Amino acid sequence: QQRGVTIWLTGLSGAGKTTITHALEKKLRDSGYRLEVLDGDVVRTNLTKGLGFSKEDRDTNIRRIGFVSHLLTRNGVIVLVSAISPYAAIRQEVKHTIGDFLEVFVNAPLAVCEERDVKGLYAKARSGEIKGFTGIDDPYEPPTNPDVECRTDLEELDESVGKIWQKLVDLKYIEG
Amino acid sequence: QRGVTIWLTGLSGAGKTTITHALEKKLRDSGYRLEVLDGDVVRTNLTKGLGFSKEDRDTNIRRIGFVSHLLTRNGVIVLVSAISPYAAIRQEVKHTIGDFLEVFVNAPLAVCEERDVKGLYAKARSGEIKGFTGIDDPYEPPTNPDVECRTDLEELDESVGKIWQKLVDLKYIE
Ligand SMILES: Nc1ncnc2c1ncn2[C@@H]1O[C@H](COP(=O)(O)OS(=O)(=O)O)[C@@H](O)[C@H]1O
Ligand SMILES: Nc1ncnc2c1ncn2[C@@H]1O[C@H](COP(=O)(O)OS(=O)(=O)O)[C@@H](O)[C@H]1O
Repeated sequence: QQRGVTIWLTGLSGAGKTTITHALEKKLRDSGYRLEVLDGDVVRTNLTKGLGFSKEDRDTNIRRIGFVSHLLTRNGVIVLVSAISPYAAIRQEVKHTIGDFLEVFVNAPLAVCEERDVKGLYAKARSGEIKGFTGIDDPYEPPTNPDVECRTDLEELDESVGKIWQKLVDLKYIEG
Repeated sequence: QRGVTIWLTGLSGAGKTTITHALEKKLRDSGYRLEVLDGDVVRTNLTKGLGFSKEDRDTNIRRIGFVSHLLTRNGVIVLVSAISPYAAIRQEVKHTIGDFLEVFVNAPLAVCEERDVKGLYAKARSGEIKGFTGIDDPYEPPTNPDVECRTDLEELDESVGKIWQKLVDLKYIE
C-alpha cells in the first residue's frame, strides 16, 4: 500500500545525502514501491540547468524541485529529493505546499565533510577558486525540527535508512 | 487509468486552452487522475525567466516534457497546451514519453489574427513584439498528428470528442 510523499534530504555538501538516497531508493524499489528521485546534482543538468548558486538561483532551484515533487506526490508517487537546500524558510515553503512531506536532516559536521572533500569543492572554496560555497562563505541553516535526523558521522548507513523507513511506516506512507 | 501525455500544439489563438479546459472537465467528471501544463501558466512558474528565442522555446518545451514524462510514467494523464512550434522538439518529447498523443489544434493564421484575443498579433505586425509565432517566427505544423482539431470548422464538443475517442481507441481510458 502506497500514499504519496516527498522525502526531503537537506544537508551540507558531502554529508552523505546521495548515499542515503540511493540506499533508500533500492530498499523502496525492492518492496514494490513507485518512486522518483530528484537529486540536486542531477536535476541541475536538466530541470534546473542554467542556475548557479546565488541566493536567487538556489531559491529558484529548490522551488522548481518542489513544484515537480508536489505534482508527483499528490498523484501517489513517493518522491526522494536530495538537495543542499540551505534556506530554512524555503524548505518550509515547499513543505507547506506539498503537505505530505518529510524533512530529513542529513547532519555531518563541516569539518568531517571538509576533510573528505569528495569532489574537491571545499579546497576550492577555501582558496577562493569557488565563491559562495555552502558552509564556508554561504549559509547553511540547519533544520530545527526535522522529521528524521541522520548523523552520518555517528551512525551506519543501514541505521540512517532504517530511521527514514520507520518514520514512513509510523506515518503510514508505506506498509509495516 | 493508464498514463499518457496529450499534447496540444498550434498557433496563438487557435483554441488550445479552450479545448484543454473542456477536456480536463470531461476527464475529471469521469474520475480520471490528471495534471494540466499550460504554457501560458507554467511560464509564470516552472519556466519563468524564459523568453521566445529558439533556444528558450526549446528549453521551455523540453522542461514541460521532463515533467510530463515523470507524471505519465506514474499513471497520470497529462494535458499539455503549448505552441511548441518546432516539430523536431515535439518528436523528441514524444519519443521520450512514448505514451504520447500529438493533437494538432489547427486554426488558420488569418482567423487567429482577426480575433487577436490577447492583442499579440497587432503587436507583432507593428514590431512592438519581435519573433511572434506565425508572423516572424516559425510554426511547423504536425505532419502526422494523432488527432487534428480544425477549430474554425468544428464545434468544441466535436474537437473534445475526437481526443476522447482516440483515448478510448488506444485504451488509455474506458
Ligand atoms: N557554490 C556551491 N555551493 C554548494 N554546492 C555547490 C556550489 N558549487 C557547486 N556545487 C555543487 O552543487 C551541488 C549542490 O546543488 P544543490 O543541492 O542543488 O544546491 S542548492 O543549494 O540549490 O540546494 C553540490 O553538491 C556541489 O556539488
Ligand atoms: N513571441 C511570442 N510568440 C508566441 N507567443 C508569445 C510570444 N510572446 C508572448 N507570447 C505568449 O506566450 C504564449 C506562448 O507560450 P508557449 O506556448 O510556452 O510558447 S512555446 O513556443 O515556448 O511553446 C502565447 O500564448 C502568447 O500569449
